[PDB]
Amino acid sequence: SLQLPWVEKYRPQVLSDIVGNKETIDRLQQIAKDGNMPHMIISGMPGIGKTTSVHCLAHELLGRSYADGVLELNASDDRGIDVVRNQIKHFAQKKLHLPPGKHKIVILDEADSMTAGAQQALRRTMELYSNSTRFAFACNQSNKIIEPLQSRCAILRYSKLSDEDVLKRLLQIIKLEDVKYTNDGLEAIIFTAEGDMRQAINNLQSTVAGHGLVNADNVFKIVDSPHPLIVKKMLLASNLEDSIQILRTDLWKKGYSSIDIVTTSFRVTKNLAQVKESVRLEMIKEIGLTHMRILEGVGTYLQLASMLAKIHKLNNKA
Amino acid sequence: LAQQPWVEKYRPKNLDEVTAQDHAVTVLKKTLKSANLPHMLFYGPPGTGKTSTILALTKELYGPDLMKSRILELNASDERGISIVREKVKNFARLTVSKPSKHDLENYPCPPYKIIILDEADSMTADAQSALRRTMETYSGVTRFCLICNYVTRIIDPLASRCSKFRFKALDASNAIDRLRFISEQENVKCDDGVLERILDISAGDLRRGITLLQSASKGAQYLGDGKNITSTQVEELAGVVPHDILIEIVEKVKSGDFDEIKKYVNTFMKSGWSAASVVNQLHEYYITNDNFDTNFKNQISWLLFTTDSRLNNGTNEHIQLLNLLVKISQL
Amino acid sequence: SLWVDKYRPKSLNALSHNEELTNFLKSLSDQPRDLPHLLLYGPNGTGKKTRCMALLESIFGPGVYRLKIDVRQFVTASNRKLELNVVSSPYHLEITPSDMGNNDRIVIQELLKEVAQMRYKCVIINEANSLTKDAQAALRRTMEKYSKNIRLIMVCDSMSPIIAPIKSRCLLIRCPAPSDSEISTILSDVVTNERIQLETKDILKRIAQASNGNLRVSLLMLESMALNNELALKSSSPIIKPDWIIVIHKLTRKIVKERSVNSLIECRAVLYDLLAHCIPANIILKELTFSLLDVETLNTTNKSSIIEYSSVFDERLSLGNKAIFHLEGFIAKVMCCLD
Amino acid sequence: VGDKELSDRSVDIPLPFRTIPPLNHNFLPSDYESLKDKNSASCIPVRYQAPVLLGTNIKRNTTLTWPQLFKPVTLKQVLIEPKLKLRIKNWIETSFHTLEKPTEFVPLMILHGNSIGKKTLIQTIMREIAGDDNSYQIYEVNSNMNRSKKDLLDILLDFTTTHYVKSDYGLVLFNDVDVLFKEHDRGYWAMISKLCEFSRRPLVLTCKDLSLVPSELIALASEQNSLFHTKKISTSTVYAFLTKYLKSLEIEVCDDWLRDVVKQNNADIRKCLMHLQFWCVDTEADLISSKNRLPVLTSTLGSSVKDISQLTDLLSINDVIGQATLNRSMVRQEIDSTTMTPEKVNTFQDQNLDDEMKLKFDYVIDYKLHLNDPNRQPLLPFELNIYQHIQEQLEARYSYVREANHRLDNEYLVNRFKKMTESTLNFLASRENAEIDLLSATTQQIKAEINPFVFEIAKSDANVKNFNADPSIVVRKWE
Amino acid sequence: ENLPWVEKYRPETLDEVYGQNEVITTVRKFVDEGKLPHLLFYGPPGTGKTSTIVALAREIYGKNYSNMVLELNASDDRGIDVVRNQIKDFASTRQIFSKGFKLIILDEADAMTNAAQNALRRVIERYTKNTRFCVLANYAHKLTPALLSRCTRFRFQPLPQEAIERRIANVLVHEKLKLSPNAEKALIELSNGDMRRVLNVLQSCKATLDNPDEDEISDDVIYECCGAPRPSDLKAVLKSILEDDWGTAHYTLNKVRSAKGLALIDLIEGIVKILEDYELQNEETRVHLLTKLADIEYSISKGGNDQIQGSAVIGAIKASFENET
Ligand SMILES: Nc1ncnc2c1ncn2[C@@H]1O[C@H](COP(=O)(O)OP(=O)(O)OP(O)(O)=S)[C@@H](O)[C@H]1O
Ligand SMILES: Nc1ncnc2c1ncn2[C@@H]1O[C@H](COP(=O)(O)OP(=O)(O)OP(O)(O)=S)[C@@H](O)[C@H]1O
Ligand SMILES: Nc1ncnc2c1ncn2[C@@H]1O[C@H](COP(=O)(O)OP(=O)(O)OP(O)(O)=S)[C@@H](O)[C@H]1O
Ligand SMILES: Nc1ncnc2c1ncn2[C@@H]1O[C@H](COP(=O)(O)OP(=O)(O)OP(O)(O)=S)[C@@H](O)[C@H]1O
Ligand SMILES: Nc1ncnc2c1ncn2[C@@H]1O[C@H](COP(=O)(O)OP(=O)(O)O)[C@@H](O)[C@H]1O
Ligand SMILES: [Mg+2]
Ligand SMILES: [Mg+2]
Ligand SMILES: [Mg+2]
Repeated sequence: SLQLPWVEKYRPQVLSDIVGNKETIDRLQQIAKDGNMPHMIISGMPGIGKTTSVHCLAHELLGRSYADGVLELNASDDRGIDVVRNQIKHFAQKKLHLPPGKHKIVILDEADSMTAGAQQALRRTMELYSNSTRFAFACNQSNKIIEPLQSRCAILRYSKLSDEDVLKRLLQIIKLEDVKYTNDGLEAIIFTAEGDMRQAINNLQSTVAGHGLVNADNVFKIVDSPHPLIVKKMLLASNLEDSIQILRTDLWKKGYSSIDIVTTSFRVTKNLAQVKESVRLEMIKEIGLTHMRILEGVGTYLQLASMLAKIHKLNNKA
Repeated sequence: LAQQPWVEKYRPKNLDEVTAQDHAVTVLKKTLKSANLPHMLFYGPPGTGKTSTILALTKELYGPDLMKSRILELNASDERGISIVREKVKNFARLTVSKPSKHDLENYPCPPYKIIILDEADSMTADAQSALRRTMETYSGVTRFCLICNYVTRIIDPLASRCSKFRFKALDASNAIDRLRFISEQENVKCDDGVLERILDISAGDLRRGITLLQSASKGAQYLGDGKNITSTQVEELAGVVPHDILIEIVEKVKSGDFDEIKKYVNTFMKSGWSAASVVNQLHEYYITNDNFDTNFKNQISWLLFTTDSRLNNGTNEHIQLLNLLVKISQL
Repeated sequence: SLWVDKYRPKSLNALSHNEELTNFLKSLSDQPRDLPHLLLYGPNGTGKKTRCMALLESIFGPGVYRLKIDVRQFVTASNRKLELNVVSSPYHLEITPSDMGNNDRIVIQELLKEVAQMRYKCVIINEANSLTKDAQAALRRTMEKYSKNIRLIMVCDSMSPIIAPIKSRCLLIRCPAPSDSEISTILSDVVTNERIQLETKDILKRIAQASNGNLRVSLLMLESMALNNELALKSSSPIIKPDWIIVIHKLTRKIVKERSVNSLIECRAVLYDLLAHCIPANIILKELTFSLLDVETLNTTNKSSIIEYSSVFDERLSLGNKAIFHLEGFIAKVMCCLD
Repeated sequence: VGDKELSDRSVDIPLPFRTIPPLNHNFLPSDYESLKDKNSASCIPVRYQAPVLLGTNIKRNTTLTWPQLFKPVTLKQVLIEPKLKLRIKNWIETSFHTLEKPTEFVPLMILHGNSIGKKTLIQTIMREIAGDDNSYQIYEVNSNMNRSKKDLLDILLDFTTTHYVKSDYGLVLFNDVDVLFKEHDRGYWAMISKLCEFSRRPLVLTCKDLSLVPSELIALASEQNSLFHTKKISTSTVYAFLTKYLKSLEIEVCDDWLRDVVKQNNADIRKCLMHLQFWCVDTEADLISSKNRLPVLTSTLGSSVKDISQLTDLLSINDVIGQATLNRSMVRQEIDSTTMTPEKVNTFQDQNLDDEMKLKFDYVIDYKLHLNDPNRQPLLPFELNIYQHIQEQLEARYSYVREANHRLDNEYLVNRFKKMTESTLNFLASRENAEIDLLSATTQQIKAEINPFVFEIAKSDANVKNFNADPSIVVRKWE
Repeated sequence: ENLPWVEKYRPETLDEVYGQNEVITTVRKFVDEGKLPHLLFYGPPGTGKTSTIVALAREIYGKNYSNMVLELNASDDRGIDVVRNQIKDFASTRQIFSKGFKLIILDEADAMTNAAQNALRRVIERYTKNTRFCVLANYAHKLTPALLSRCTRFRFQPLPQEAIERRIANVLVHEKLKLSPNAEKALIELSNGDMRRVLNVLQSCKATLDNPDEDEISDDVIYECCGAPRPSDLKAVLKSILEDDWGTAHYTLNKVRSAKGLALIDLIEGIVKILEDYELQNEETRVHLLTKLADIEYSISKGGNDQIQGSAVIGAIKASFENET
């Protein structure tokens, strides 16, 4: 049949289990405990726990009245001007009895895809019906929402998850799932995570399903991206011919696009610590120039070869 | 009506009338006698005779009255690759052949499929990896697309798979001289010796550029009203080419080696109005072709000239680039 | 009502200098049925725009010089207040592309479509060298398709950055800077038309050399000189210059006389003062470079290094957004090389 | 057809053929642990003191939202200048007195501006004049219903013609008259025209910018001196109002965080109260970092000129890279449907399109034509951005880069140029044709030559003042 | 019959998909286990993503395949609203079916926008139990990361030499053609892991032959039908640049460029590829050559005149290879 993915099987059902952004999570917990939910626009990078946070907040605020107190408007359902003018207005005008302090919930996930006119009609129905219902937004980009909506909401800028909270939650999941782990494998999972908690959970689940013991090489065998160790050796090789060989064989002939190679090289240079800060900045500038030349249209092998030549010159000289 | 541009007035209406290109014209007349051609490409110097060739092909394949109906011309223009090209092609495919004429019966094959001409459609904001694939697969028997390009730089092998690649070789001097002299004598253009070679050298074999330059020179001669033969200097002025005496003075100044003299000469010359790109090109022609310079000097000057030209193409100030280039040449 | 404005020629026969070009334009205006696309290039302030206006006046009539101002507002994907004041007339149109920046493809395409929607309406394009590659391609595509109601006449400082097909499909017209005798004649005509008491004609010659082949700068010099001394020019009156040029000269003096980091801080402050007064960075780089090249205490190799750095940073400026960074980099590079 | 004399041959000029060793990989955990990301000191999250709630206030344990909780009850608390309040109150009472008489007076407003209290002020005026909440009746028109002629024309005429069942202090209030839909709000301006002709109650329209309302309406408003413009309030007064609201709540707060909140919220009263409502709960957690501090700044002089020269070259290359990369996105972005697209305007021009399809896709009625380039689009947040990384790395150790990041702006140096050009126009007028010719002239030469010479003329005429009049404007604009 | 070989020689099952092995083994493990998550195939065109997934879907879906799959295309003339309506109608229906697990065949997702991808992933969220999604793309950098996190990410690499050679051996016996070893070597070198390219070259060579029964196909025929520069011509150009004078090197370069109609760019990458096989005494030679050639290519991409760029290429190569000497 089917197996429940660990991204959804171990999804936190309460606000306490959500890690990262401790101040905002604690304030949301206090709001749920007391009441009087404010209008907020949860903004930040995807996969950091915004939709789960707002859903848990709605759960803790309402309880049994979840079904009839929350109207969820996602990109799957139509969210045009007629939707805002009719169904949101009717839901605000709906007479639902709640304990004091609680209010009806109107969640508009991925609100960055909203049309301008729908947002313009949304501010008035949220200003007039603020005594009975409260709105909650969750968008990846906060600049796609017009200024009047931001003037009526407390914009939440959720930050990227650090390594400590992700690492401890992965330890908790491993302990509750009986997963054999090793330090290098966890470090590789965090390295590929980029703070994308969903990506980290998916990578750990795939590693467990495929290679059993979670080692660094096993994690890097399923990331289907250029290997950070191979890229690091390719950037830091004392011989230019070895670097050209590596990029030709393990990168160009393996189907890795130029954008992926440039991104991996930039990440490796940013992760570098042996070389000086000025030399690191020079390499990052060179990688930025290579990305410039690829964006102009020249994403050719020769551009990567020249970037490697100048990086090797920087390493050998100065 | 009153006037026709000579680039389009003297187009070869007959496929066999096309100058040279025997290996192309014979195969295309055999193909039209077979009454079927696939989606096929061309590659060669711009203005070598690609659009003229396809126009002659569809003239000897279709009827003159059917020109404005069966042929619907979508080149690299205001037409957008996925916006208005696709809908136009689709509603043209739904459209059928109009009434046949009297001369198109048993003389022209007039096959049911249409011919759609796309000139330089590779250089468009929309990448057509499979845009026309289903519209020439489902409508193969009622339409056909021909693509025109300059080089063999194929981007996507789909949409250009069944390709009959024919090559237009570079136009030789003799046939270009003969055709352009024929055009001039039909248009009673008065010119003396050495001129037509100057136009073909300026245009670098581009006959459309050569024809336009000849028309402009004839217009200038008629507007002057003297009636004398057109001289080469008017041709150089009409194309932006710096006169050779100035180039001789420039190379003498950079051979002198005096910095202040070079700066003063550049300052005086930017008041003449001649473009710096033409100066760089003529310096390249005078330096690389010459056999009186050492290998290292040419090796350095080629890179210097290339850097100066690339900087000039980026919309930068011409005086500073020209001064830097002349000084760097002097320091060599 | 400025002198450069009120003494601008308004007819083809009123043109004094470049008699051959005047006759050529007169003969083009002789036949109004055919006007090929013109690309006038040359140094600034030599009469290219004046010649185009005179040609348009001759071909259509007196209504060409009745210009009207239409304000067009546009918004890009970044929601920026892109405003363009399209200068219009009952016989032609004027568009400046560099006032928009990168969006000079979409805005030009929209303007051309709007104009062509309404024998032919001329579109005058100033500083055609500033057009981007996509904008130039769009212009070329407009030329062939819209060759019935739209005839593009472009005036540019330099014709080098233009693409090859535009050169192919245009009648290249060169407008050389007039010889100093012609500037002297024009200034003498202005003087005898407005009664400036000159003790000698050498002042007009000196203004002609000071204008380095620019008519508008010479006229503005005459204006400022006459309004300074109240119609009483003498020989002892010094050749004045705009304040930004003087501050640039002071900056080069400070650069050549001082070797310290605080000198670079002062240079950055002076560049901030210059840019805040709305002066383009290209001419600032030009004047700064060509005043650094005139310093007597420099040898050949240092001056070659200065011109090389100026060229490199001009390349960077033409592909950059913030001019202060590129100008500061050029200052720092010549500053380190000056040691 | 195809003939060539060239034959297959081998190149021997370089060194003999290179033997190619395979490069195997045997990475060990000792180098795997080097993948540990170095602690980025560029990010500088600073904490503030936790709020201490004093006492048990009834206002603290409230249910309504704080901007609604602190809604003004009189004309002193609504944060608006007093002259404008007195003028609008006088107009309202004069209109109510005049409209009682059977009726040259057309009650009309355009309450345009960038303030916040553009709606609550009218309600406070109604509370003041009526003396009770239920005495006055306001038909508040919003954007959440359809502002079409056939859906509201008769209702508005009935409201403005007959009495209200219960002094009938009736008023018609139009919020969000800046936003209009072409088909959803079709015939709206006809509704305003018809109401203005047949009116016996005041009509008030509030907006953000004056240009949306048609020019004849502007002329009618200006003839009766009913065109009221509101301006934003300085940060000092709104900060004082926030301090008064907090001391009314008996909550201790530090002044620096309140100043930062006021600065980042563009001095918006609703936004500030909303942020303080969210961020002043009874919790032990720290507060938002707001404005980030110095992330271990080492903005030294650079010692040798080589280091500062290399840094400036790096800044120039950074600027070039950013200018190239900030407007080139690999992911195509959607085009907003409710936006005045030229293609959408052209589509609506054709009369073949019926009503049902028109309601499906409409646009906001605007005086700006919204163009866009599908190929040239802004970068998405997840996309690679080297420019931002290098900028935050360099600004962490050099403050002057951060200063340069905001010393000059795109909006700046353009309004400054417009102001200088209009001052030059006034000076040249003070001695039409120049009005059109200089605008016809390229703006680059205006920046270059004519403006400094105009300054020279102005300062020469001002020197003898201590052929033209009023030269001080050109002097002060060039200053 | 008289059809293109692209659709004629599609793999009817998973066994005939050569080159890719890890993804096929993972698919076989999935079908043996029964778990079929959301899949995502991407990579260079012609690797066989569509062929692999159609083989999968047919071998799972038997005879009601024609009803219970639907093949979609994001680039067709439907629009975001129409594709959304189609997906909702195909997922929220539960028609007459023997076994469930509805499959989505959505090709060319690289042209999909951010809002469309968000809607797609939301539909994936809502209808996971009944419908499985296998959206297909080609570049992984043109897709929003939220869509990547909800599908089993499988990268596709270009086919190796052995699989291509095995498929050529399979094709030749069926089509009664034959290829010389040098011709096969050149073809697999120019293929660059593009299978459809190989099939089109084979069909073009068969059509080109006057008697396509016992006639041999050489390197010239494939190199002229495909439209690729010949290695011998580029080697001759390189040796003329190296061991010959300036004038004759320029003449040879211009003559080759006019005769074969190859761009200066493709000449530059060909020269780089040829020189990479050879070794250089000094490394600064290679550094300078790579940097100068990259700058020349970048300047060519913007535009200009070709003569000065060819002169720059010749001068840069000469200077680089005299630096080592
Ligand atoms: N801090 C966290 N602690 C625990 N689980 C988390 C955390 N952040 C994310 N997750 C989980 O990761 C997955 C991400 O789901 P979402 O919250 O919907 O992602 P998002 O942050 O809303 O961004 P989107 O959905 O891509 S716009 C869910 O399964 C969450 O439960
Ligand atoms: N063989 C020829 N005989 C006579 N005239 C020719 C010949 N080839 C080209 N021309 C002329 O050159 C003009 C342009 O050349 P073509 O290649 O046919 O058109 P084109 O393809 O549009 O040129 P480009 O590539 O766009 S610059 C034609 O209109 C003819 O007038
Ligand atoms: N001192 C104050 N004066 C005015 N409004 C205040 C004040 N303090 C808080 N507010 C709130 O500020 C808001 C202003 O009224 P709104 O109707 O929300 O906005 P608006 O007047 O329609 O103008 P907008 O939002 O820019 S279109 C109300 O919610 C008030 O409760
Ligand atoms: N591994 C393979 N084994 C056998 N045939 C293959 C293989 N890979 C591709 N092909 C064939 O090559 C052609 C490519 O067809 P498709 O698989 O549809 O292309 P694709 O790989 O999906 O890439 P596109 O451009 O996105 S359709 C078909 O004729 C396939 O049968
Ligand atoms: N033939 C001429 N005789 C006298 N003055 C001229 C002539 N041509 C141009 N000018 C002067 O040039 C000024 C306008 O220059 P303009 O054409 O705008 O320069 P540009 O073409 O570089 O923009 C006018 O004020 C006019 O006095
Ligand atoms: Mg979400
Ligand atoms: Mg053509
Ligand atoms: Mg496919």
